[PDB]
Amino acid sequence: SGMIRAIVRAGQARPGPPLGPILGQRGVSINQFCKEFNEKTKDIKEGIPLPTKIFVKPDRTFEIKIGQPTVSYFLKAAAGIEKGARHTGKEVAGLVTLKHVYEIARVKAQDDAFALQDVPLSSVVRSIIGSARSLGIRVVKDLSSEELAAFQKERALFLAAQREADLAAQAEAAKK
Amino acid sequence: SLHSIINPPIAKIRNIGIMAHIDAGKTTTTERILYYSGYTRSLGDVDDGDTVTDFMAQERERGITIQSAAVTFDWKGYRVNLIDTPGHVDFTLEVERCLRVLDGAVAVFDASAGVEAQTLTVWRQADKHNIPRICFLNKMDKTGASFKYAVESIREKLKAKPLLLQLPIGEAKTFKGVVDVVMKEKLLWNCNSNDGKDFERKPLLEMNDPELLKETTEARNALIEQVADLDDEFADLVLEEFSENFDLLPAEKLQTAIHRVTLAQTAVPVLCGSALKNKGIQPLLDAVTMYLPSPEERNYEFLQWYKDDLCALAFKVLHDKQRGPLVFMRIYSGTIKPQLAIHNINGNCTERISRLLLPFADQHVEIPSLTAGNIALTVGLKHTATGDTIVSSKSSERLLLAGVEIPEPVFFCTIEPPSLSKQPDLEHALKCLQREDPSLKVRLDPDSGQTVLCGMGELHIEIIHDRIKREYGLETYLGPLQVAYRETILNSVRATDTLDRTLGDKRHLVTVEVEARPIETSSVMPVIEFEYAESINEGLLKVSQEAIENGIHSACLQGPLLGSPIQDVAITLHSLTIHPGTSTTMISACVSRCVQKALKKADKQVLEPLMNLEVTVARDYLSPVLADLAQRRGNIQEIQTRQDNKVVIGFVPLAEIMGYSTVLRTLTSGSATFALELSTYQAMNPQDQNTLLNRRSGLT
Amino acid sequence: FEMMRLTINRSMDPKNMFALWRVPAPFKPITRKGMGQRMGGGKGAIDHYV
Amino acid sequence: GQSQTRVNINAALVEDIINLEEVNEEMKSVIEALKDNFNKTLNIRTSPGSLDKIAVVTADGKLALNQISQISMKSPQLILVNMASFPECTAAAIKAIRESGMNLNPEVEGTLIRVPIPQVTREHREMLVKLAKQNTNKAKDSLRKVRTNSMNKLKKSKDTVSEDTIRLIEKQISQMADDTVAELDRHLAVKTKELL
Ligand SMILES: Nc1nc2c(ncn2[C@@H]2O[C@H](COP(=O)(O)OP(=O)(O)NP(=O)(O)O)[C@@H](O)[C@H]2O)c(=O)[nH]1
Ligand SMILES: [Mg+2]
Ligand SMILES: [Mg+2]
Ligand SMILES: [Mg+2]
Repeated sequence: SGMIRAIVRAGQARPGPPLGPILGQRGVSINQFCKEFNEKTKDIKEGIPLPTKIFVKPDRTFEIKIGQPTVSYFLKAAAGIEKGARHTGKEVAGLVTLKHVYEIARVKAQDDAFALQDVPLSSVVRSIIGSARSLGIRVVKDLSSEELAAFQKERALFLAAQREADLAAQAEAAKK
Repeated sequence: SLHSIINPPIAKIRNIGIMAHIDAGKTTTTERILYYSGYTRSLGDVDDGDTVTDFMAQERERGITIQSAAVTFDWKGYRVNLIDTPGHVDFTLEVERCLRVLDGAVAVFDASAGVEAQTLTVWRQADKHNIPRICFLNKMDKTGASFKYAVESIREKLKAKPLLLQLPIGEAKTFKGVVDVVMKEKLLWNCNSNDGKDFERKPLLEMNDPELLKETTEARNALIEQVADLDDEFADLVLEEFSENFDLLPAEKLQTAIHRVTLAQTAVPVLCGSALKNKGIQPLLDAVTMYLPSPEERNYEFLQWYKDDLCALAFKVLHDKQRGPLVFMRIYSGTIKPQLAIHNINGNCTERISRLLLPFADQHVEIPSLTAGNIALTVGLKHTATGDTIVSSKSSERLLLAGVEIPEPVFFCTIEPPSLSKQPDLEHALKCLQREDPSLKVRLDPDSGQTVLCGMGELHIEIIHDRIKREYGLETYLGPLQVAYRETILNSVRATDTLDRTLGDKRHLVTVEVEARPIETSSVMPVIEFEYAESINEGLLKVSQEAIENGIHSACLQGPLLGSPIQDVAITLHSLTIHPGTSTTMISACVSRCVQKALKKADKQVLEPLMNLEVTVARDYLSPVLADLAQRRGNIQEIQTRQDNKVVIGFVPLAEIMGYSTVLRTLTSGSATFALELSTYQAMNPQDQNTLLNRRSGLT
Repeated sequence: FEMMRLTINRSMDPKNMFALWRVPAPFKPITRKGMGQRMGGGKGAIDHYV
Repeated sequence: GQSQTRVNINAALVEDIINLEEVNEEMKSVIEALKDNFNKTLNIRTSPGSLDKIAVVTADGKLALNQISQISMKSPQLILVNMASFPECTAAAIKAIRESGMNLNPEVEGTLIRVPIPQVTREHREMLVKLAKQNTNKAKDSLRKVRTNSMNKLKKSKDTVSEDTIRLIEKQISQMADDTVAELDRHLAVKTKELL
C-alpha cells in the first residue's frame, strides 16, 4: 500500500500522535502495532530512539522492520553530551576517538543501508567522521586520559555562559 | 375531512421526525402525506400555496422552513405524530431538540445530490441520539436522478449499510412507478392529483416481463442475504427452513427481520419516491407504519424506573400573543389530564395546566385526553425552561431528564434600537426571543456596551431581525462588533504646562513638569495598570495628590491615536509648583493637559485584542483553512491530527474575525467548527499599525 | 544614485562581493525659473544637483 | 479638463515677506486639531474626557467642565461631576451639557451632577454626524482665519513688492487653503461613514 518510516522509542510505543493517526488512516490497528513493537524491543533499553519501517498490506495487515539507532544518538552517547552544538565548526561540543568511531561503525554495519551496500568498514568510519563533523564533535587521534574531563569542565562553563546570554537576549527582546 | 381522529394503543401509535438537506422536499413530503391522510383538502406548493406546514410569513416569503412544525394524523389503523424539521445549519438546535424529544427519523435524500453535508450532520446527530432512521430517496423525477448512484454515495461517504427495498422504473422524467422487493409487486401512478387516488397493484405484470422478474428476484436475494448477515436469528431461520428456496415468505418473517435491523441501529431501509409528482408517498407511509418504532418498542430506562407517575419532557416553547406561553412537550409515563397541578424538577415549583391539546400547527382543537408517547401542546405554563422534567405528586438523586444542550452560537452581531424610548420594547422582544430560542444568546459588551446577538449564522441573525421587525414592530439595524483597542508609549518623554485663569477673586497658578515612560511589568500586571511616581518635592501632597490622580486618570481614559484607553505606562511628577489658593480641579486640568501633550509627543503604539481560535476541520480542507487563517493574521500555535479530523489552535485578532463563520463554512462546505476565547492583548507590528491607521483615516 | 545604491545593495551578496562608486556626488547645480515664467528677469533658482 | 494648474513657486525666492512653510504648518495644525477632536470626543460613546471641553460661563468668562469640576465614573454607564469648587455654576454646567450636541441629559442633585450614557442608537449616530459636521465647519472657519492672516501679511508687504509676485503668492496660499479644506471634507466624510 505504501512505505512508512517512523522514529520510535524502544518501549515507549504510544498509540498517540504523530504515529497513531497515520496508521489509523492507513487502516491497520495501532494497538496491535504497539504490542508487537513492545514485544519485539522488550530487550532494548527503553528511551533510546530508533528508525523503523512499517509495511501495510490490503486487508489491513502490518509488519515491522527495525534498524540500528541514529548516528546522532550514537555519537552523542559516545561523547557523553545531551545536545549538539549550535555553531558547527566554530565551537566544539565533545571529543570522540577514532576507536569509538570504529566501534560505532562496527555496531552499525548491520543495518539495511550498509548491508545492501557491501562496503568495507573504512567507508562507515568516514561516514561517522562526517556525521561527527556535522555534530560539531572533534575527532582526535588518540587523546583521552584526563583532558577529556578538562575539556568537559570548560564546555560546561561555556554552556552556562551561553544559557545566561540567551536568557539576557530573551529578556531584552521581551522588554523591547 | 378526517379531522376527528381516534387515539390508539402503544402498538398503533408512532412518533417520527423528517430530516433532510435544504430544499430536499421535507415540507412537500409532509404536505403530500397530509393530503393522502385527508386532513389537507387542496394540493398546494411551497412556492405558491404553502399550506398548514410552514405557516409563518417569513417561511412563506423565503421558501424555507425556519421552525419545526408538529402535526398529528392517522394512517390505516395507526395514529402517527410527524415533525417537519427546518434542516438548516443555523437551526441545528431545533433539529437536535426534535431528535431528542422522540425517536424515529426519516432521512430524505435527493437522487442527483450526493452527500448534502447537512444530511451528514443531522445523521451524526441522530446517531448520537441513537434513534432508528429510514432513508427516503425523493426527487426521483428530477433530471439526472440516479437511484444506484445515491445508494452508492450513502454506502460510501455516509458509513452505513443500506437495505434497498424499492426499485424505480425510470430516472429522468420517466419515473412512473416503483417495484417493491419484499412483496414482489409493482406500483403505478397515472394521474395528476393523488395519482388515481390509490396505487395500482399488478404483481410483476402476471409473469410476463422476464427482465423485471429477474431484477426483482435478484434484489430479493440480495435483501435476504443482507438481513441474514445482519441479524442472527433470521440467519438461523434461513439456515433451517428456506435455504434452497430463495423465496422464504411474502411479508411476515422478512418484515420482522427488517424491523429488527431497523431497531438494531445496523441498517437503514432505503425507499425511492418523488413527492412533487405524488409518487411513493403511500409506500413510504406503509413502511413508516410497518418498520418505524412505537414509543415502547425501545426500552426507556425512565419508563422502566417509573410508569405510574406523569413524567413528561417539555422540549419546545412558543410566545404567540393571543395564546400566551405555549409549551410543546412529550408525554412519557401515564395518562395526562388537563386542569391539574403539575410539578417541575428543574424549577421545583407547581404550575396550573390552563388547557391541553394536540398540535396541528395552524389551529387549536383542545384535545381532552392524551396518553403516553404523544406530543402535546400546553397553555398557561408561564414558568417554563427549554430542558426540564415535569411530574406529578413528586414520586422521586432527582428524576431529571437530560434535555437539550446549547450549541454554543458562533456568529456575532450588534442590535440597534431606533431610539431610547423604543429601547424597552427591543429589550422585551429580545427577552422573549431568548426564552423561545436558547441558541440566540444576548450579551452586553464590556467596553462600549452595545447589545450583541450571538447566533448560529448570518441567516439565523437575519431571520431573527425579520421576526423582531414583523411580530413586535421595530426598525432595528445590525452592525459589526466593535474592537476595543488599547494604546501605549514606546519611549520616555518629558512635558511642561502652566495654568492661569484670572477670573477676579481666587487667583491661582499651576506649573507642572512631568514625564511618561513605558512600564516593564506588563506580564506582572496584565490588567490596565499605571505607575504613579512623585519626586521629592513640596513635602505634602494629599489634596494635590488626589487632584493629580483624578487628572491623570482622566487624561489616560482618552488616547491620542484612536481615542482608545491607554495602559501600561509610568507617570512621574517632577514638579508641581502651585500658588496659594489654587483649586484641585484646575490643578487636575493642568496636569491632564500636560499628560495629553506628553502622550501626543511620545511615539505612540496601538494594541489589539488577541484570542484563541480552535478550529476543527477535515483533512481535505485543512490547507484552505490554514491559508485563510494566515490571511487573517492567525499565528498557528499547534495542529493536532485527530481521528478523521484536524484541530488547529492559534491566535487571531478580533478585527480579523468579522464574519469568520460564513467564510469557514464556505471553505469547508459546512463541515467545520470553531471556538473562541479572549486571552491577552498583543502589540501590532508597525506594518499592521500603519495599515489600520490608513484604513481608519480612509485611503491616505 | 539612490536607485543604483538600493538595487546593488539588495541584490548583491556582502559576504562575497564588494562595490565602489566611480562618479562623484551631485555637485553641478541646475536652475529652474520658479517665480515668473516669462523670458528674462535674470537667472533661475538652484533646484537640484547633477 | 484639468482646470486647475498647481503652482509651487519656490517659497525660497521669497523667504522674507511670507513664510509658506509657516502657513503650511498652521494649516496642518488646523487639520491635526480637527482629527484630535474627532478622536477624543466622538468615538462611539461619551467618556469623562469627552465632556471635559464643554465651556461653562463663569465670572463673565468661558471655562471648561474639567477646570471647574471633577469628572469621574461611578457606574459603568454613569458619569459623576463634582462641582464642589464652584457650586455657583451648577445651573450653567447643566445648560452647557444640555444644549451641548453630544446628547447628554444631566440630572441635578445639588452638586453631584449625574449624566447617564443614553445609548448607541440610530438617533445617537445621527446626532454624532451632526456634531462632526459642526466641528468640520468650525475647523473650516479656523482655516479661513489662518488664510486671512496670510493675506493680511501680503497686504502689509504690498507697497514695494511686485504685483505679479503678490498675485503668485496669493494664488499659492489659496491653493494651500483649498487643499486643506479638501482634506477636512475627506476626514469628515470618513468619520461620517465610520459613525453610520
Ligand atoms: N423536481 C422536484 N422538485 C421537488 C421535489 N420535491 C420537492 N421539490 C422542490 O424542492 C424545493 C424545496 O421544497 P421543500 O419541500 O420546501 O423542501 P424542504 O426540505 O422543506 N426545504 P427546507 O429544508 O428549507 O425546509 C421546492 O422548489 C420544491 O418544488 C421532487 O420530487 N421533484
Ligand atoms: Mg438547492
Ligand atoms: Mg431558495
Ligand atoms: Mg421545509
